[PDB]
Amino acid sequence: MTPILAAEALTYAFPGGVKALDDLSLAVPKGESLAILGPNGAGKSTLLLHLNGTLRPQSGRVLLGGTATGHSRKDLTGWRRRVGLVLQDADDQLFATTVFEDVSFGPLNLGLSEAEARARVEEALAALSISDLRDRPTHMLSGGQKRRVAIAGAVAMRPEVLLLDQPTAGLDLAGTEQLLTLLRGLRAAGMTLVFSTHDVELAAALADRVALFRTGRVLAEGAAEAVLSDRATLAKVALRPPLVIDLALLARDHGLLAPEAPLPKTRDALAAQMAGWTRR
Amino acid sequence: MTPILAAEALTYAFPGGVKALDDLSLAVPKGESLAILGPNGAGKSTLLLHLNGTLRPQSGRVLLGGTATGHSRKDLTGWRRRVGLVLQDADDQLFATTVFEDVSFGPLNLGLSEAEARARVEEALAALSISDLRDRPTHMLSGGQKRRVAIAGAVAMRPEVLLLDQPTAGLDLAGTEQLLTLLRGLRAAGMTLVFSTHDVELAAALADRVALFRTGRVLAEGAAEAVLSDRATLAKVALRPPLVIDLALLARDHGLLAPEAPLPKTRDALAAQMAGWTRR
Ligand SMILES: Nc1ncnc2c1ncn2[C@@H]1O[C@H](COP(=O)(O)OP(=O)(O)CP(=O)(O)O)[C@@H](O)[C@H]1O
Ligand SMILES: Nc1ncnc2c1ncn2[C@@H]1O[C@H](COP(=O)(O)OP(=O)(O)CP(=O)(O)O)[C@@H](O)[C@H]1O
Ligand SMILES: [Mg+2]
Ligand SMILES: [Mg+2]
Repeated sequence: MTPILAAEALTYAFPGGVKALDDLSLAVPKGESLAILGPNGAGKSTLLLHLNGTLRPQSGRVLLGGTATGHSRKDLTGWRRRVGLVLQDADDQLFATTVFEDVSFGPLNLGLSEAEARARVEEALAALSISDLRDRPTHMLSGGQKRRVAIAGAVAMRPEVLLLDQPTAGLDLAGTEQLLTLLRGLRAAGMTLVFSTHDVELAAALADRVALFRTGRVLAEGAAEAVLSDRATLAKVALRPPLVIDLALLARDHGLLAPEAPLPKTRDALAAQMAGWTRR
Repeated sequence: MTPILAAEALTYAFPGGVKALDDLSLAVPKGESLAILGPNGAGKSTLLLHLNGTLRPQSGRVLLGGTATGHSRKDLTGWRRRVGLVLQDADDQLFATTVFEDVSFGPLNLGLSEAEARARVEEALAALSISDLRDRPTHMLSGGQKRRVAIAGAVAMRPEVLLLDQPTAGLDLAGTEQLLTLLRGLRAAGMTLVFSTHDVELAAALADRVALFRTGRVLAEGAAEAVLSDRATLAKVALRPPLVIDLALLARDHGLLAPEAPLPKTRDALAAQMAGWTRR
């Protein structure tokens, strides 16, 4: 059970000297969904860019399938086929073409025939509800529409690992729920997911494991439920628990539960508890 | 007349023909905080770009202080000084220079002294905890840091009206709380706020009024608590009440809230009410 991806002791400063990763290590079990959380500037984006080989560290290394990645053209090509990335700014990921052309580029560049590439593209467009935008120039789109196009282009590649940098920023509710359904489906099909987010509710909905970043290091890592219900540890990266868990931890302290009972984590669970409560 | 801004019957299609605003009317009372919500592509950004005179409609008009604006160079300059806009994409708003210089340009272009400009810059940077980035090149920043710099540049100009296009996208929790504090202070000083967002919790925390956009038109507008608790109307733009408000409504359903008090509209407010609950 070697992880599919492992960051080992990554240290990276940008040209110009700004330090971004400081001895960062993080292992990603195959088939898991890993949420990465932490403050602006903690190094989440830079870490994702190391995991698909966009950036190379000054020290440390990334392992893919248990082996050090290698830095050749064939190496990097194989690496990027296996590990896809949806950038934080979707506009940076788009080409000056129509939506269909944009999403087609990847599968075609994979040396796929016209037919298998076509099927990939059509399914990706449908999965993100942008089929009707196929002939739209990518610049003639709203921010949330652009986000869908960028995600569709990545998913059309069917990578072994999908990295997403703040995938739901700017998405409307319908789009967020549709993306959740898609990502759950891809995971069920065996895909590994790593996503940065400031949405702790998204982490709660999608992650098996959670890593908290601060100042270029992993401050804490564990199963999603254990980390997301830990008020003191989350506070060290200036986060609160997901709202229902937040309140429900408060309820447990206040003596509203049992005691002996499990913590309500859903709206439904909390609603059921409320019927046994009154005002003082 | 009385509202500080009024969109009257705005119709706009982009070059190339994509329709964006469809006979849209929206009035903004001076001093209010207005949230604009609605699906990706609904026309939220396009409307904001009409309100500060960036885009000119094919039909309809914008009134500023009850007066039709006009489109001369000097009309536009005066309009933009009175109505600032934080763009949806921070990179579109940042100059290729240091953070301090970027934020200083607005005040300096207003004809203020270097001493006044300096004070405005330092106040804006400190409000969003980025004083220590003053000499950082704006490209050498994370997405959330860039968001803070763009907001700082707009608030340093101290406009009559501040428009914010999805200002918390990519922002961490601390940044969001600091933005709320900043915006509350600016409004107390008399500033009018209009913000587009997909974060309905932000709307709950910050808005006096909420407008719901659908396919280029205002579907509904009203007092924030009324709109954000209106399950039926929210469903028409594929929204639900914010989780805090859902839980507050749920609490009221079980009589756990103030006979007649306004709903808790923030996590802290909901948590406070919890202190007064006991088991049956
Ligand atoms: N530069 C551009 N050229 C052409 N059409 C554009 C455009 N920018 C946006 N559009 C189109 O104009 C309409 C309104 O887009 P707008 O960006 O105002 O929506 P919005 O701000 O509500 C969406 P989002 O929440 O996704 O940011 C949509 O149909 C969109 O595809
Ligand atoms: N292109 C660039 N050049 C130089 N420094 C950069 C940079 N992009 C980011 N940085 C810096 O690198 C560090 C890590 O930033 P990174 O963008 O990886 O973090 P992050 O993704 O956790 C933040 P966010 O939540 O704001 O998107 C910060 O100190 C940031 O200012
Ligand atoms: Mg980032
Ligand atoms: Mg927009």
